[PDB]
Formats: sequence, structure tokens, C-alpha cells
Amino acid sequence: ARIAGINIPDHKHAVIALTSIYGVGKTRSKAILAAAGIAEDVKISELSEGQIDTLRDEVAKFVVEGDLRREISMSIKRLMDLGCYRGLRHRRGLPVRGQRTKTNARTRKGPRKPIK
Amino acid sequence: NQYYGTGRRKSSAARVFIKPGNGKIVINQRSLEQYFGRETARMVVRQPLELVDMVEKLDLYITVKGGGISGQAGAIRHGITRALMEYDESLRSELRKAGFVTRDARQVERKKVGLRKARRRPQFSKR
Amino acid sequence: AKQSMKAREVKRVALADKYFAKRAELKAIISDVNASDEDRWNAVLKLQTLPRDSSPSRQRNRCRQTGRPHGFLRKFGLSRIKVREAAMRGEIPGLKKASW
Amino acid sequence: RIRIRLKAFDHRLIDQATAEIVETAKRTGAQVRGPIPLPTRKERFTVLISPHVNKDARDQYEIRTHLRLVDIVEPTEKTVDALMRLDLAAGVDVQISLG
Amino acid sequence: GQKVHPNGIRLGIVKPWNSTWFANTKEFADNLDSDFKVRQYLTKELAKASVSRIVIERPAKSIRVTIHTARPGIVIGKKGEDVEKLRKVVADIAGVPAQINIAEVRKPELDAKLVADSITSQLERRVMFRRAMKRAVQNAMRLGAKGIKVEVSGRLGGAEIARTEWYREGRVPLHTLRADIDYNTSEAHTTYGVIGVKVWIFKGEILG
Amino acid sequence: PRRRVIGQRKILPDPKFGSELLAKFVNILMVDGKKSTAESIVYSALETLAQRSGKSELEAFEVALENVRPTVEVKSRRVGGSTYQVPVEVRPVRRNALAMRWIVEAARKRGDKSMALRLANELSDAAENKGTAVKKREDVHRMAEANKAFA
Amino acid sequence: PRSLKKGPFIDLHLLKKVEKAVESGDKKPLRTWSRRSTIFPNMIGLTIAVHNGRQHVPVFVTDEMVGHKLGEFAPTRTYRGHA
RNA sequence: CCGGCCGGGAACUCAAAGGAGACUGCCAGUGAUAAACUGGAGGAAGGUGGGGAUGACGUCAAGUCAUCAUGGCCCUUACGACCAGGGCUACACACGUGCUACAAUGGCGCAUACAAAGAGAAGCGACCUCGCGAGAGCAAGCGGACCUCAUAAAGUGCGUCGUAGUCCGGAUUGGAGUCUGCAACUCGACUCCAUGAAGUCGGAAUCGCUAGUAAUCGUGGAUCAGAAUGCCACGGUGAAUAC
RNA sequence: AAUGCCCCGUUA
Ligand SMILES: [Mg+2]
Ligand SMILES: [Mg+2]
Ligand SMILES: [Mg+2]
Ligand SMILES: [Mg+2]
Ligand SMILES: [Mg+2]
Ligand SMILES: [Mg+2]
Ligand SMILES: [Mg+2]
Ligand SMILES: [Mg+2]
Ligand SMILES: [Mg+2]
Ligand SMILES: [Mg+2]
Ligand SMILES: [Mg+2]
Ligand SMILES: [Mg+2]
Ligand SMILES: [Mg+2]
Ligand SMILES: [Mg+2]
Ligand SMILES: [Mg+2]
Ligand SMILES: [Mg+2]
Repeated sequence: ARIAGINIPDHKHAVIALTSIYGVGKTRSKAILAAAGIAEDVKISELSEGQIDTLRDEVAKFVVEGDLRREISMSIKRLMDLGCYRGLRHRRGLPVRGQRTKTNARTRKGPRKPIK
Repeated sequence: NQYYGTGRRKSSAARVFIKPGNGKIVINQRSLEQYFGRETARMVVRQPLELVDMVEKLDLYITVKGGGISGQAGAIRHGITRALMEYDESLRSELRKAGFVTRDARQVERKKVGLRKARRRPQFSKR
Repeated sequence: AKQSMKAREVKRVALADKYFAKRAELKAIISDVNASDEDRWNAVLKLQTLPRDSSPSRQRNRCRQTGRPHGFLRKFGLSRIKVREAAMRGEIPGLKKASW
Repeated sequence: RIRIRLKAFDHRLIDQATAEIVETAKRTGAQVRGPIPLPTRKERFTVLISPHVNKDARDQYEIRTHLRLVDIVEPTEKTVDALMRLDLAAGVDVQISLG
Repeated sequence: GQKVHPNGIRLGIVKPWNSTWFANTKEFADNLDSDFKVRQYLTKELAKASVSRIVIERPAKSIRVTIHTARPGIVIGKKGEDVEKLRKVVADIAGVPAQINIAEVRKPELDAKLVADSITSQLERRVMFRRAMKRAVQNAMRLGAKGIKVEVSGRLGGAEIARTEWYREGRVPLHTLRADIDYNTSEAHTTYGVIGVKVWIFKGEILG
Repeated sequence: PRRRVIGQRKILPDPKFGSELLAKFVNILMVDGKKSTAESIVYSALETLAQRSGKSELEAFEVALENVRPTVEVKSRRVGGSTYQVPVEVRPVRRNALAMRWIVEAARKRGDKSMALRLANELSDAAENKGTAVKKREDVHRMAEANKAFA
Repeated sequence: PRSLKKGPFIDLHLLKKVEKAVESGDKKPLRTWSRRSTIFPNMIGLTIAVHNGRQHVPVFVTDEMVGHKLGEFAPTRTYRGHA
């Protein structure tokens, strides 16, 4: 099953199959299924092509993988080009929301780097 | 002619009223299978009526408050035992040997300063 | 604490009690969902102009006997140390060492 | 009817005060309900007893506010001004409520 | 420091509360502050009078202050002037009509605070702390206290290394709870710093 | 402990069959106080094992416990200038508890899907003298036999 | 973020100063300490010297910064590297 | 009006308030005719019935001159006082204490049962309406066994997931917002959408606990305009083992 | 019948 320019798990239920898309969570997927008039537990394998076309129309009405890539990249680039606090944090690899950094910032700082 | 009894547990309190009948049960305007949806609760509330074979001779209108399912079950058992005392006055030794008249005083222990709980101390370390 | 800090807190509470009404009605007209945009703008501007010490959120609760800002107890108005010493001396009515 | 709510930190004091109240009531008026005892408040406090640093050393105080309620259902003219003239001990808060 | 306050631990069983009044959370704090200020002013004003204990009770918007002292003739001075001045000033302080009562406490050698203030005056006038403690204990046991302990601490005799001494006579049980333990303390401000003093007086067990 | 020996606390038998042994087994299997879940699991697995191997739940459980039951454990003595791993006999309560513990541990280690299935498979294997439970039993027996030179 | 209904916050003195500056057409560093004020479209083309502790750092206001605050562009903690 | 509702009833839970009771009291044995120990008859509790408070002489010249008080020393157009902003939240790194997880005794959706202990007047804040939501408008009652906070959760029954770094994990990040507060960039909390790191039980070593304890599950309060996974309290389920 | 071990600066 190919949707929004990407394949889709065939054996998984419709909800998780759609969540597999970049830009669609459980709630957005449930809304897609409701708008398409399909059960949340119907496997994509047993589905017909018209339902898949409706799902394509709905995901097109919403935003998709490459669109989100571009939006996020452009936002981060605008930030780090303005040189605001958030852009500085982004470029330096440190947390942005204002977390502590004297310890316990591994998600952004990557693994530990011993001093030598 | 109803015989009354009071049972108590951790935080529960059960009023038991017994009348000679067919042996039906009513807990808070419900049956035991509907109130105590647990086989252990059912067995413990039925215990004394099997200790002394009178499960089918006395109906009873029981009410209970406070505590959880097991606490309420123990309270109902204690109240049923007390009512059986008030009614017969001859099964006292049997229920004593069975261990039913002793009101369980195993109350929940409080939390003390310097401890994570009643007895658990925080993590200790020389360094 | 320092006499300067205590007098500072006194001035804070005095100015708060003074500008309470005006600040209150200004906040009211600002939060008013059925108010004009320009009126709310002017109200926010006047609130800005108003002194900062006039805000009840600016004053810190201090022990009425020593000025200690930490360990304050609203029920008594004293720090924990003074509360304990007064209780032991028998000055706080009804208060006694508890246990259960 | 009139309800009298007494409260105090002293058990014996509140008990003697409500006793005096019910006595004067049965004396002047008649048909006083009774001094029913209500649940008492237990306002607790924990205080670090050390000045600088001891987070495990802590005293635990508590104020016990005992509460009593009495009701008079046949209020005469003299009963009201009598209980109003009556000044009670220090440490007892009395609240009158008609109805 | 481990010992608990005797008055604090006995405040419910045998020993009573000094301040005895009821209040809600809205005025508890200001009531405490007014009581503190009243006690402060009284202790500051009548210091040459052997004031043992100032108790306060505020029933129905009227404060009543009872001063248990040993020199009532002094606290009153000329008959009807000093008490009235104190009543007026304390009423002004509290913002409430004031009433003043005096309680003559016999046997001033049996009060924890009076003995403490006496020792304080002694070792502020440079009397030997040992002699002061010994004579206090002797006077108490002579007047008939079933027990007495008195301890001094800090810069004893202008020493450079502070220490603590204590004299015990009779039977003063503190672990017991029904015992009548009148305990108090004071401090002297000498050229060499501060000297603290504590006094326990065991009158007798109270079987209530 | 040092001072005194203690008295044993009572354990309520199970409602389904009334076996104090099964009550102890479910109390060993439970975790975080979820006795309801433990009872459901043990009852399901026991019914499965029964309909599998014929004889009723009690017979299957007792034969499995007997096949897993040890008789001689090993302890440390540290008498004098030498330390000894002396073998010592086991008492009934101790060996029953050890059997139950080894069985539940083998079930936990087994990489099946459901805990009830794991427990049923382990019980069947033990009844037919298979599984890590009987494995550990044989290991401790061999260790005791090796250290049999101490008494 | 601040409440939408409340509107954007800006200091009265900063607003009056920027009004005077845009009316006068003077291209001078507008010194201020209001790092909390959010930028407005009237500030584009100007240069604001906002306090950052030690001194006032100058920032030239652009369009895409309007929805931001000058504290975002005035850093305070000077860090280079531990070694 | 099927709701103790509202007459009524004072029985019961419950609320205190005062009392009774548990003191080796009695029985048999051991013991040196003792202390005391063992066992049992009663009893709710049997041997300190459980828990708490209560912490001797003194040690560590232990901690606190930044709670407070205080000797001596030190500054007196500043080591005093006021104001704005920033910082106390930084970050190659190491350690301690905790929370969340690695999952199927589980996750998810539906329905549903059982508590205790506490706060409330610059406060708690029903109901109704709007908004997916945080919350917003109106807004009764409550100084409170009466009203609010406030729905307890684990559990139970049904269906699904079927051992997959996954419908586990939720960190990080982007976008739009709510509340407080003059003012949420440095630097609050929370909501919605999307994103979905590491982790697949953890080396040496090491910690807590003997029963309603551990383990687990939630609830409340002090601080507080706003701001806890911490602190202090309450209860539900509820073990194993001690030769 | 006798598997681990060695050390703590100066004055007071
Ligand atoms: Mg933070
Ligand atoms: Mg360690
Ligand atoms: Mg000062
Ligand atoms: Mg209350
Ligand atoms: Mg102590
Ligand atoms: Mg016995
Ligand atoms: Mg400042
Ligand atoms: Mg800090
Ligand atoms: Mg955990
Ligand atoms: Mg609160
Ligand atoms: Mg469930
Ligand atoms: Mg991995
Ligand atoms: Mg999301
Ligand atoms: Mg796995
Ligand atoms: Mg918790
Ligand atoms: Mg050497």
C-alpha cells in the first residue's frame, strides 16, 4: 500500500498503518479514518482501492512527509540565521526549551566525551 | 427478631442483620456476586456459614462502608460471626478455634519523618 | 533580617494596599472580553506605568519577629524556629507536641 | 429554633461551657436539644527544629479544635437576652444562628 | 542538644498554656504578634520587678493580662498609677480594651524564671557562678522543693574556653510526664560575651 | 535471628480447591500485590495442564512438585582454618517452597507468549522430568553428592 | 507564551521612544533595558541597544523578528568552551 | 418522583466525651519454696498487644555569628541605602538522591465497583454554556459532619495488540494556544497537532525491608500570585523468608 | 585445626 509517496504496512490495522506516515499521529489517523468512513481496525490488505484513494485525498488535504521536512528545516534555519537564543542553542547542540545542562542533557549532547 | 452484628477491618465497618430464612444474601442492596466480584471475597464472606452448616437457614441484609473489597469482606465476616454469637451463644468455641472472633487489628502503619514510607529508609552510602 | 529589607517589605505592602483598587479595576477592564482593543491597550499601558511594588505578587512573606523569608507559616506569621520556641514556651494556644 | 456552635482548643473548657449553656436553657426556656459533639479538627504542622541544616530532625505539632453543637427549639423572650448576657470563658468561640 | 522542652511536653497533661484564647486563621497571626509585643513591653518596663509569668486571654474583644510576680507592691508602685498606665499603654498597643491583674507568687525561690534572673543579675554583677548556683539550690531545697537542677554555660569566669557546669539536688525526673517541672532559662550579657542559665524545679508528681 | 524462634503466620487456602500448597504457590507467583492476576494466571495454567495431561489439577501440581523436589541442599560452614560447603538435608516446607520458586523462575525465563502458557509448559515438563527446574534440582543434587565428604 | 487576548506586551517608554525615533528619522542606537518587550513592525530599520548585563548590545531590527523579544537576540551568559 | 426523600425512629455505623478491659490476672510444669521461663482456659487484644512522642553522663573545639541574640575586630560620602537589567537555571565532565521505562502479571478503547485523611474567604469554587483540550463567561453553596476541592487508582468484564525497538518507551524538537503575574527569551506550569532519542533488566560494587512490613496503586496538605518526579501525611491490594 | 596485607606529615 503506497500512500503520500511512501509505502504502508499491509498487515497492521489502519490506524497504526497511517500513523506510520511522517506527520500523522493516532488522533489525526482516527480523524482520517472517520472522514473516509472506514473502521479503525480494518487491515489495509483487505481494503479496496477506492478507500485507498479516499485516504490519499485526505492525507493530501493534510500535510505530508516532504512538506513537514521543508517546514521544520526552514523554521530551524530561520532561527539559527536570526541568531536568537533558540537558534544559538540549535547550532550549538544544546537544549532549547530551557532544561538544565550541567548534567542530564544527553539527548542533545550525544554520548559522553571524556576530557583528554 | 433479626439478630444484629458488627464487623470491622482495616478501615471498614459492616452491619450484619440475620433472619432465619432460605439463605440469600444482600450487600448494599445487591447480591454478593455483584458486589464482591472476587472469588476470594465470596469464599471469605461465606466461610462461617460452612464452618457451621447453616448457609441455607438464614437470610441476611448486610451493609458495609469504608475500606476496599478485602477489608469489607473481612468486616462482613466479622459481623456475621458476631451475629452468630448473638443468635446461638453455643458456637463461640468453634468460631474461636476457627479464628473468626479475633478482630484483625493489623492496621496500616503511618509514615514517619526521615523515611520514604513507614519502614523504608532512603538510599544510604558511605561516599 | 536586615532593617532595610524589612522596611522594603513594609513599603511594598503599603503601596500595594494603596494602589489595590486602581490596579484591580485595570486588570478587570483588561481581562474584559467585551472591552475595546484601544481601551485594553491604554489599560495595559497604565498598569505598566503603575509602580511595580504595588503588586501583591511582589511582597514576600517574612517572619513578623525576625524577618526570615524561608520557613514561613501563614497560620502564625512566624518562622519555624520562632513557632517552635513559642510553642515550647506555651504562647501558641492549643498547640502541643503531637503523636499518633 | 436557634443553633449554638461552640468551638475551642480546650476539651474540658468547651464541655463546661456547653454544660452551662444547656443548664441556663433548661432553666429559663425549655426543650433544649442537647450538646451533640461534632468531629474535631486536627491541624497538623511539621517544623525543622534545627536552625541551619537537619532535614530529618523535625518536630510534629498539632492543634486540636473541639466542636460542639446545641439546639434550642422552644425559644422564649428571656432565653435570648439571657444567653446574650452570659459571658463565657476565654478560649471558646460561640456562634448563634436563628434557623 | 537532645533534651525536649519540659513545658512543651507537659503543656497538655499538667502544665497549662500561658496564652489561652481562641481565634481563626484570619487573626491568629496578628493575635500572636500583639501578644509578643505586649510581653516584650511588659518585660522591658517592669524589669526590676520579680515578674515570673505574663499570661493573656482575649475573650470577646477585651484583653486580660495576668502578671504572676513576686513584688506586687513594686509593680503597682503608688496605689493606682503604674497599673493604670500599663493598662492604658497595653490597650493602645493591642487596639483592644485592656484589663490587668496581679498575682502574688509566694516563695520566689521556687520559680524557675525568678531564680534564673537572680543568677543572671549575680553573674552580671560579677558574683561567682558557683556561689550563685549553690545558694539558689540551697534556698530552694530549704523552702521545700522536692528537686532542683541549675546549669550555667558559656565564658564562666571570663575563661577563653567556654564550658558548662550544672548542680543537681534532690529528685528531678524529666523522662516522667506527670511531674511538676517548672523549667525556665535566662542569659547574662557580660564583658566576655553571653552566659546562659537554665533552671528546673521539681515540685512533685501530679496525679490528676 | 539470634534471640528467639518465631511463630508461623497463617495463609488462607485457595477458594477453587482449598490447597494451602496452591495458596503458597500463588503467593510466590504474585508480584506488587496483584493477587487477583496471580490467581487468574495460576488457575488458567492449572486447568490447561489438567486438560493436557489427564489427571486433575491437584494431581498434576503435586507430581510436578515431587519431580522438582530437592532433598539435600548445600551450605557454608566456615568452622576453622578452612571453609566447607557442607551438604544438609531439607525440610518439607523448605523443599516445597524451593520447588515452587524454581518452577516460577523457569516459567519467567521461558520465552513463550503468555505467563499462563509458560507456567503450564514448565509444569508439564517438570511432570515428565524436563525443564530448568529439574535441571537446577539435579545440579544441586550433584553438588551435594560431590561435597558429600563433609558431615 | 503570553495570553492572546491580553495582546502583546511592550514598555511604554520604549514605545514612546521608538515613536519619536521613527518620526525624527534619526538612525541612532536606541538604548534600553526592556528585554521583555516584544518587537513591533514600527521598529524595523532601527537599531536598538538592549541591556544584557555588562552593557547594551546593539541589534538591527528586521521584519521576521517582529514576533520576538529583544532578549532573544541579546545574550547574557558568555560561554566559549571548557578547554 | 424509589434518592432516607421526608414523616418518623432512636436501635446501628458514625461523632466524640466519660468509663470497663490486659495487670503473668488464673491453671500445669521448670526453677534455688525466688525472680523469671515454657505451654493453655478465658478473652478483641498475653506477656512491652502494634505504632509514636520521650534521647542519661558525655564524645566528635561536629553544624549553625546567613533565624535570632552576642564579646572582640572591621567600613562610616561605604563592607551602609535605593533603582533597572542580568545571574543564582551556565556545561568538555564526575558523584549522590529520585521519577519514568525497557513490557504481554503488559499497552490501548468501552462500561463499572470499593476509601481514608485534609484545605477553603484577596479562598474553595457546583450547575449551565462555549471550546477537542488546557481553560473562558455566567455563577449558586460554603468560615463548612451540610457546599466545593473531588472523578479515586490498581482491580473487575469485554475486544484488540501477539513478543515486532513494537498500538512498550516517552526524551528531543517544530507549529498554535490557556492560566498566573506589571512582565513567561535568559527563566513557570499546562493543553492541542506532529515528531518518536536512548532503553530490550543493566560491570566491579552496593542499598532498604521481618507484616498489614516490603512491593505496587492512587489521594490530600505546607511552601505558593504562578511554579515538584521533592517533603510531610492518608488510605487500597498485599507478599517471601528467618534452620 | 590455623590463605589477604601495609601505612596515617607538624604544632597544640
Ligand atoms: Mg527549569
Ligand atoms: Mg554509593
Ligand atoms: Mg538585625
Ligand atoms: Mg475541615
Ligand atoms: Mg530529640
Ligand atoms: Mg494464651
Ligand atoms: Mg534587582
Ligand atoms: Mg541553587
Ligand atoms: Mg519504580
Ligand atoms: Mg492548596
Ligand atoms: Mg482495566
Ligand atoms: Mg537500541
Ligand atoms: Mg502528540
Ligand atoms: Mg522484548
Ligand atoms: Mg506516591
Ligand atoms: Mg612509609
